[PDB]
Amino acid sequence: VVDPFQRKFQSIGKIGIDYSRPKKLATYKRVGYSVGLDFPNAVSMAGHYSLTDCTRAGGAAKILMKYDEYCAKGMLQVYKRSAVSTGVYTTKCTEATQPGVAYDVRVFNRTAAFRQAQKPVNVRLGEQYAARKACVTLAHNCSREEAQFKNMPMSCATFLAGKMEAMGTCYRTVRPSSKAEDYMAGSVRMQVYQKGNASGVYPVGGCEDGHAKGDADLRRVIALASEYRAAQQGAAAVTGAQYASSKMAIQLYGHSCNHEEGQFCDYPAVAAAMCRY
Amino acid sequence: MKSVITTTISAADAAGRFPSSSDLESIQGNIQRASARLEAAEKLSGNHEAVVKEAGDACFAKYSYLKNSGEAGDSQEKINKCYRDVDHYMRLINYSLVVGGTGPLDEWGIAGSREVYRTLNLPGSAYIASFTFTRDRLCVPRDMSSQAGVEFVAALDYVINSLS
Amino acid sequence: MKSVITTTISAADAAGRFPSSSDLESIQGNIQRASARLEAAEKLSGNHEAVVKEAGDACFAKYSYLKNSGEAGDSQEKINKCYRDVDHYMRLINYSLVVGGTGPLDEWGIAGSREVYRTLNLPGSAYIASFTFTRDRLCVPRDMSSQAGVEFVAALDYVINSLS
Amino acid sequence: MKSVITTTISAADAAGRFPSSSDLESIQGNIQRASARLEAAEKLSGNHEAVVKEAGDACFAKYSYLKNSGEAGDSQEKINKCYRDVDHYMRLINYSLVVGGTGPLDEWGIAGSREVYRTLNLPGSAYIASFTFTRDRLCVPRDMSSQAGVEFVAALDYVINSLS
Amino acid sequence: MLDAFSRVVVNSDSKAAYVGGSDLQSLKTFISDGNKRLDAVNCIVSNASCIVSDAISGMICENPGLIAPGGNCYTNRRMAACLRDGEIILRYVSYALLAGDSSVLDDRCLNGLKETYIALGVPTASTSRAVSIMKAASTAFIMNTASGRKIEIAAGDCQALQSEAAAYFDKVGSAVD
Amino acid sequence: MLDAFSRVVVNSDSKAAYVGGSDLQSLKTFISDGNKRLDAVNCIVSNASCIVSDAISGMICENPGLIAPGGNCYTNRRMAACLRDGEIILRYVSYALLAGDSSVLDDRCLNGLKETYIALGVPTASTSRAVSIMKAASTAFIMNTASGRKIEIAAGDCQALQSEAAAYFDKVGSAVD
Amino acid sequence: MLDAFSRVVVNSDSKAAYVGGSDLQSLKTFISDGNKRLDAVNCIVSNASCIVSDAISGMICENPGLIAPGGNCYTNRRMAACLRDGEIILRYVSYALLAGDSSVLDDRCLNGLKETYIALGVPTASTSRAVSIMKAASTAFIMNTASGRKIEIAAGDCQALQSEAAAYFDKVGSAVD
Ligand SMILES: *CCC1=C(C)C(=O)N[C@H]1Cc1[nH]c(/C=C2\N=C(C[C@H]3NC(=O)C(CC)=C3C)C(C)=C2CCC(=O)O)c(CCC(=O)O)c1C
Ligand SMILES: *CCC1=C(C)C(=O)N[C@H]1Cc1[nH]c(/C=C2\N=C(C[C@H]3NC(=O)C(CC)=C3C)C(C)=C2CCC(=O)O)c(CCC(=O)O)c1C
Ligand SMILES: *[C@@H](C)C1=C(C)C(=O)N[C@H]1Cc1[nH]c(/C=C2\N=C(C[C@H]3NC(=O)C(CC)=C3C)C(C)=C2CCC(=O)O)c(CCC(=O)O)c1C
Ligand SMILES: C=CC1=C(C)[C@@H](Cc2[nH]c(/C=C3N=C(/C=C4\NC(=O)[C@H](C)[C@H]4CC)C(C)=C\3CCC(=O)O)c(CCC(=O)O)c2C)NC1=O
Ligand SMILES: C=CC1=C(C)[C@@H](Cc2[nH]c(/C=C3N=C(/C=C4\NC(=O)[C@H](C)[C@H]4CC)C(C)=C\3CCC(=O)O)c(CCC(=O)O)c2C)NC1=O
Ligand SMILES: C=CC1=C(C)[C@@H](Cc2[nH]c(/C=C3N=C(/C=C4\NC(=O)[C@H](C)[C@H]4CC)C(C)=C\3CCC(=O)O)c(CCC(=O)O)c2C)NC1=O
Ligand SMILES: C=CC1=C(C)[C@@H](Cc2[nH]c(/C=C3N=C(/C=C4\NC(=O)[C@H](C)[C@H]4CC)C(C)=C\3CCC(=O)O)c(CCC(=O)O)c2C)NC1=O
Ligand SMILES: C=CC1=C(C)[C@@H](Cc2[nH]c(/C=C3N=C(/C=C4\NC(=O)[C@H](C)[C@H]4CC)C(C)=C\3CCC(=O)O)c(CCC(=O)O)c2C)NC1=O
Ligand SMILES: C=CC1=C(C)[C@@H](Cc2[nH]c(/C=C3N=C(/C=C4\NC(=O)[C@H](C)[C@H]4CC)C(C)=C\3CCC(=O)O)c(CCC(=O)O)c2C)NC1=O
Ligand SMILES: C=CC1=C(C)[C@@H](Cc2[nH]c(/C=C3N=C(/C=C4\NC(=O)[C@H](C)[C@H]4CC)C(C)=C\3CCC(=O)O)c(CCC(=O)O)c2C)NC1=O
Ligand SMILES: C=CC1=C(C)[C@@H](Cc2[nH]c(/C=C3N=C(/C=C4\NC(=O)[C@H](C)[C@H]4CC)C(C)=C\3CCC(=O)O)c(CCC(=O)O)c2C)NC1=O
Ligand SMILES: CCC1=C(C)/C(=C\C2=NC(=C\c3[nH]c(C[C@H]4NC(=O)C(C)=C4CC)c(C)c3CCC(=O)O)/C(CCC(=O)O)=C2C)NC1=O
Ligand SMILES: CCC1=C(C)[C@@H](CC2=N/C(=C\c3[nH]c(C[C@@H]4NC(=O)C(C)=C4CC)c(C)c3CCC(=O)O)C(CCC(=O)O)=C2C)NC1=O
Ligand SMILES: CCC1=C(C)[C@@H](CC2=N/C(=C\c3[nH]c(C[C@@H]4NC(=O)C(C)=C4CC)c(C)c3CCC(=O)O)C(CCC(=O)O)=C2C)NC1=O
Repeated sequence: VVDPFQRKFQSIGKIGIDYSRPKKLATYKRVGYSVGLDFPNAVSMAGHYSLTDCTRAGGAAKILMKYDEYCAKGMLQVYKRSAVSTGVYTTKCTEATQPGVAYDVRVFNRTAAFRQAQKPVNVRLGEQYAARKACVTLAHNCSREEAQFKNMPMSCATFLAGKMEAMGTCYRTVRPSSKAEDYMAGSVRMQVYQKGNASGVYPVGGCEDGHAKGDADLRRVIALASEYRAAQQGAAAVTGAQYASSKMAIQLYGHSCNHEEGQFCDYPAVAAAMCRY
Repeated sequence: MKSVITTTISAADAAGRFPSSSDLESIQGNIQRASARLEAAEKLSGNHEAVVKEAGDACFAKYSYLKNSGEAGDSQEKINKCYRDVDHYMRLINYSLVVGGTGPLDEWGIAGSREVYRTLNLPGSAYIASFTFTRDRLCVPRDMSSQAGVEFVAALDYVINSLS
Repeated sequence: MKSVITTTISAADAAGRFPSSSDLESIQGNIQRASARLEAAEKLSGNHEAVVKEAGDACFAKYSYLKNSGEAGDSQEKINKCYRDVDHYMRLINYSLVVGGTGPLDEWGIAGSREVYRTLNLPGSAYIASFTFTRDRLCVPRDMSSQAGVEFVAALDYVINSLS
Repeated sequence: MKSVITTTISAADAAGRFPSSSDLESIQGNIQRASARLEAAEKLSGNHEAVVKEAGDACFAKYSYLKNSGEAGDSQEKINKCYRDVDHYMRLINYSLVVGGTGPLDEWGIAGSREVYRTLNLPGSAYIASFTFTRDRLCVPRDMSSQAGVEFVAALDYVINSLS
Repeated sequence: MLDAFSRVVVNSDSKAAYVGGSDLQSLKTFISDGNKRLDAVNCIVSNASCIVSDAISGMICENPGLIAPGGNCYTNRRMAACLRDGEIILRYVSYALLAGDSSVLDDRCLNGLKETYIALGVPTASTSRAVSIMKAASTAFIMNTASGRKIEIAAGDCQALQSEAAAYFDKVGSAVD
Repeated sequence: MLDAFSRVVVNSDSKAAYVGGSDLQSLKTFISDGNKRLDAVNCIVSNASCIVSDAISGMICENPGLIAPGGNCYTNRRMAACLRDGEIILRYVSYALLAGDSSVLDDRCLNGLKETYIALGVPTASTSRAVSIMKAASTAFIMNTASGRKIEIAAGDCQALQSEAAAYFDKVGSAVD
Repeated sequence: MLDAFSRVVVNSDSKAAYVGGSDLQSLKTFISDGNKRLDAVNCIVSNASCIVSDAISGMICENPGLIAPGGNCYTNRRMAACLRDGEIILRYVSYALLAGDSSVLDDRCLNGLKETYIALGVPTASTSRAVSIMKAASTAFIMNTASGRKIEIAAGDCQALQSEAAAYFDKVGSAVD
């Protein structure tokens, strides 16, 4: 009636109507529900899946990949409600100074997600287990959550990034108040990136200011603009960001160790450098 | 505050653009709806006292157990407080009514009200009895213009649907 | 697309609120400015051919060196490319004019046009000669209604001020 | 669930260490406090029925306006629901009491209860009248052992101090 | 995210021509309609909380297996997740009412909801029943024939609009199954 | 971010009383003014690019030490930063024109600009000179007395409004120094 | 993460009733056991690193293709990742010993391990061999019959516990294959 192709891609009916011989368990694992994903718009959801498969129709686990996508986009919405709470956009989500910038922002973010997918398997496994372990530590004994982190690879990564955004505990949203916290904070960040890559050769993804020619300068300009908006913030915002960054980086990176617990509570911008993710 | 021109200027600021014709049409709708809800604001500043008085009197007319000696409002000072609270609510309806939008009301009255009212043993159903009393006593032609009255209805309903 | 109702719905959607009275007045201003813009859209779909023809003819009337045999537009096929590109521009002005705002025009015409025009040795000042020719040949009462005319002026100016 | 051994194993898992003597002493205190809590669990599984019956009867003995025809509990099915709701609560006090900690109670009973109770016009003071009735009817020597009784008191107080 | 306007514009862009006079006439039916839609959205968004509560309470009323232990409504956590889901559904429907096109509802909410409920074990029949109750309650409010609250509006014909809203809820109810 | 409405409201909230007819009367002057402000903002936002180009080019023209080596405009990088700064300033000025209150200009652009330029060694006198040129160009467009481009608009009185826009430029120029 | 206690509670919650006497009696066997499990965990957690060293060294000894070039254990980096994997395996096994239920081991470590080793090309039979040697070494330390280290304990029967720990290692070894 239909085709050989399309009947591979379709679906499966019921045992009473669509097929007589009672189908087995393997045929639900192999054909089943077939949906390929959208092209993903963030580095946090970029390296976890296939996106598509021309000439293959998987089933029953594509339910799970689809479910992780929808839970993960449900994650981003809420952590963006945090920056736009009163229905008026705060300075957190400005996304440009000049008129033509935002499209170039979109393209840089997009190809950064494609380069996040190009980096090899061992590295991405490393980041999956690291982020999984990190979400379990932020789960706070909630059992429902712990099931839903052991299974979800995307929801973990946007859970971490998302919470680092909405808490404001970022490296770029916190400005140190001294020259000692400048040098300490700088040194901490350097040591994090050196712990990531001891090869001495830049690794696909990572920082990557340059994709096409004339990117690097816009990167410099968007960076400085975000530094100026980071500078203009209120008292309330600053103090909340410092408490948040101190606590959060303690809960993730200070394990009843009075030295680092002290040097987090002492200087919060070092903690905000310790937040990473 | 959440309003028309602050949403559009906030969106142009978040986008990083010059304010195009879209924001101009938004503030066009603001300056066209304005006169109605400012008339409603004038009359609310007219007779807020009788609004609060009938609101609280009908509020304890429904819920008598509050002046019993468990529940909170069982002293003259706290009935003065219940009345004081409802006066703040009508003043916020006047403020957000002047502004346009729910921003003045939302950030002063609604945000964080759940922990305070839940903490201090305050039932929401008493407030809802007050507001629905005012909304049923409202009027179509006699005091106000009908159109502006609809604006008033909206704001009051927003309060109810932000409360429970 | 950037427009009135998509900015308000987008703002409510990002915030996660039900649509308050502020968005209602914004779409009220949309429905009030709408007829003026739509009529201008009708006339643009009317006589776009002569618009493009006078636009390009006056564009090469200002810049003759383009049909010299260095610079780009020096063959009949590329002067054809001139007229189709200006035709694209007027069609995007029609689109954005109908939508309301600059969203249709900006995302199709403006976004990344700088790399293409800068790469393929295309001068922007020739386009601006075309658009300013049309903007000076425009009219107050004779072809259009004054009000609607203003909306057209805005769109055309936007292109110029997005181009150089 | 939040408990002794899950806090310690969760802390060792988040830290990435072998389980040292500190967790061993924690589970030592678990296996030493265990008998007092378990005995209380036995007696709660003994007479939960009369606990719920006296709890709800004294709950509407205090608050009569609930069976009036405004407020919620004015129908036989919803008084059945108030009774079942308190039976769920005593069952969660038995579960948490057997586990050790408030983890079973917190993730089933408390988490998300604010939206539900605030939504469905449910006053907390009726629950608190029920639980404080049970806590005042409790006993020192006659039904239970004193020390285990204190455990019961703590869990019930936790429910009250997680409610309002 | 596309309104009426952007839908007409996209279709004319695929057709690669100017919008023209004819499409604009259907858009003049939209603009000429206008404050009917405004007052309608105001009606649904006014009584929104009450709709969500009644629809979900009705859904529990038809089968008490949900509140039975092991049912998906059995706990305070699951009940709250239930109510926020009803709320967000109603929210996007109202967004689609001002927009005039279902694009915001198709993109922002519909795209991957089925698979999500399938993977969480949410009974889809019961969800379409709740979407149906919100449909009936929302149409009754939008026509101002609601049995408890009946407010002053200048009279007229508003059936068209009710059919539009019914179309959006049938899109969600068809999507969740 | 506060418009003239929110300014009324905030002042009455500090006073802790109702809105009332006096403040509302001044607000009816604002609303009753209306399209003069609309058309004004349309004029400045239309010719914005050209204002920024002319103003900054004039600023370089009065003292060529900026383009001299060791001057702050000596490179394409510093010239670019210069151009974007003039553009952002004009952007926020137009925002303060739609708002009717300088709250958005005080919070989003003015808050920490002096400290910034002093930390970067930008000569403040040259910036106030460019803000002055943008002032004159913007008032000339807003009164439609621009000597190149003169578009048809209803003729009335628009002096008040010119004084408002001059107030905003004087606020920026007073702030940078 | 569910211990013995939470297993009893979850099973009684699926049964939807009170915990009951029968389950509490088995729980009194657990709690009444107690410091035998404490001393057992103390034994395995004491000699843990040395168990991991011996078991991985034996695993390389049975088939020298691991250390042969192109084998998984070739080079220092792979050998270090090998040693930390054996260490983390034993760590979660000891967590399952204090917990009394394998929920921590099923959720935190086992959930997606076979797929991971298949994606990395880790030979699963060699991992099951390593888990088997850790099983026998851990049972020999847990019964204090180890031929190198024999510490003083009050004597009695630890046989029941040893079956539990062997059940957890058989869960890991069955899971990796
Ligand atoms: C965290 C990512 C990272 C690590 C680790 C590292 O060692 N350095 C970066 C990547 C990196 N970036 C460049 C090159 C340039 N990066 C910029 C952007 C910055 N310059 C600015 O002025 C500002 C705003 C204040 C920013 C954000 C620029 C402009 C360049 C030079 C561009 C060019 O045309 O060459 C490099 C290469 C240089 C190097 O560090 O060896 C690397 C590795
Ligand atoms: C508080 C919200 C509200 C106001 C105010 C009001 O006037 N009525 C409601 C909204 C409303 N609800 C319906 C329709 C139905 N509502 C239910 C749910 C109830 N029916 C039950 O048996 C139970 C459990 C005992 C509940 C909670 C049902 C089943 C319907 C009819 C569904 C159908 O298929 O038609 C309406 C529309 C009817 C009307 O009142 O005009 C409204 C406005
Ligand atoms: C910050 C987290 C934000 C919150 C909160 C929010 O509601 N939205 C964010 C800020 C925001 N962004 C825009 C406008 C644009 N943002 C763009 C960037 C994205 N577009 C892309 O294609 C990609 C790569 C896949 C990214 C990262 C672009 C482009 C725009 C539109 C630019 C334009 O010229 O208009 C806005 C305004 C739109 C709105 O949401 O109302 C806001 C508030
Ligand atoms: C951000 C960008 C981004 C991408 C571009 C993809 C790229 C990508 N594809 C796969 C994975 C895959 N990609 C394909 C696709 C193919 N099937 C074929 O018949 C064709 C040769 C080809 C389509 C043209 C298949 C079949 C797999 C699974 C391979 C397998 O498991 O054997 C994987 C490994 C993870 C997974 O299984 O999903 C990745 C990273 N993922 C991303 O995150
Ligand atoms: C004692 C037990 C106990 C729990 C079980 C939790 C349950 C819980 N989670 C959240 C709150 C939250 N929980 C999640 C978790 C999720 N992110 C997703 O992508 C998934 C759908 C899901 C993990 C599987 C998120 C994202 C929030 C914040 C939601 C938001 O602010 O938008 C809140 C509100 C308070 C807060 O913000 O922390 C509560 C009570 N809390 C407790 O006290
Ligand atoms: C300016 C302030 C400042 C700090 C406060 C530190 C904080 C810090 N510590 C580490 C890194 C580290 N810190 C510790 C310390 C710990 N060992 C334990 O047994 C305890 C839990 C804890 C001591 C109480 C260890 C062991 C590492 C290395 C972790 C590893 O590589 O596994 C790193 C990553 C870079 C590195 O490897 O050095 C950083 C940024 N660094 C700074 O620049
Ligand atoms: C800007 C807006 C704004 C409001 C709306 C109020 C809301 C509000 N009310 C109270 C506080 C109070 N509000 C009431 C009112 C009540 N008495 C009852 O019998 C009824 C249930 C109810 C009136 C309908 C009472 C009694 C208190 C004191 C409660 C107590 O101390 O027990 C408090 C705590 C501070 C205080 O004690 O005053 C606040 C923030 N305050 C504000 O700033
Ligand atoms: C949707 C909107 C839209 C536009 C506005 C155009 C814009 C545009 N024009 C060209 C491309 C071109 N455009 C022109 C036009 C010019 N000839 C001259 O003498 C004048 C300077 C100028 C007319 C006024 C020419 C000649 C080319 C080809 C350039 C070349 O190949 O050298 C290209 C590259 C692709 C191509 O070769 O067609 C694009 C994107 N295209 C679009 O999709
Ligand atoms: C796991 C724990 C757990 C609980 C503790 C309950 C809590 C709870 N109660 C109700 C729901 C309800 N609970 C009550 C109870 C009350 N009647 C009154 O007169 C008193 C104020 C109060 C008893 C003291 C009533 C009447 C309803 C129905 C409310 C309504 O539909 O109007 C609901 C909504 C679903 C439903 O209708 O059943 C929930 C989640 N459910 C759970 O799953
Ligand atoms: C900013 C907020 C905002 C609103 C909420 C609306 C409110 C609104 N509705 C109408 C006007 C109207 N509103 C309705 C609506 C209906 N009548 C029925 O009997 C049905 C119950 C209901 C279906 C939706 C009708 C029929 C009219 C009159 C017909 C018309 O004007 O098209 C008018 C015209 C002026 C007047 O009547 O005085 C206005 C302003 N407009 C706005 O600007
Ligand atoms: C905080 C740390 C901590 C520990 C490490 C344990 C240590 C510990 N073990 C026992 C006691 C004991 N420990 C063992 C253990 C065994 N005997 C064998 O022959 C086997 C080799 C081995 C299997 C595990 C036995 C058999 C007893 C005695 C029986 C019993 O008390 O149940 C006792 C009882 C008191 C005593 O003996 O003086 C204590 C405190 N408890 C703790 O609180
Ligand atoms: C829900 C997430 C959220 C986000 C992503 C947010 C703001 C936000 N940060 C953004 C950017 C952005 N934010 C970060 C933050 C960051 N850097 C860190 O080291 C850590 C730990 C971070 C997380 C807080 C980076 C790396 C970027 C990419 C660099 C860049 O694009 O400039 C963007 C995109 C546009 C922009 O540059 O402003 C946005 C819109 N506000 C939020 O609430
Ligand atoms: C030789 C180095 C040099 C320059 C460069 C100019 C720059 C310049 N433009 C001015 C001012 C100025 N500039 C313009 C904008 C400009 N005019 C237009 O009609 C159009 C279309 C424009 C952009 C293309 C306007 C509209 C004014 C206001 C005066 C007027 O009415 O023209 C002023 C007067 C400043 C003041 O009033 O304090 C100066 C100095 N002058 C110089 O000496
Ligand atoms: C040549 C390649 C090679 C190896 C490497 C070993 C590895 C090895 N150790 C074993 C088993 C084993 N290993 C140890 C641990 C070890 N012994 C101690 O006394 C101390 C202090 C230790 C760490 C330093 C113990 C305690 C046992 C149990 C047997 C015993 O009682 O010694 C077993 C028996 C496995 C079984 O029972 O199934 C093997 C195969 N064997 C090999 O053929």
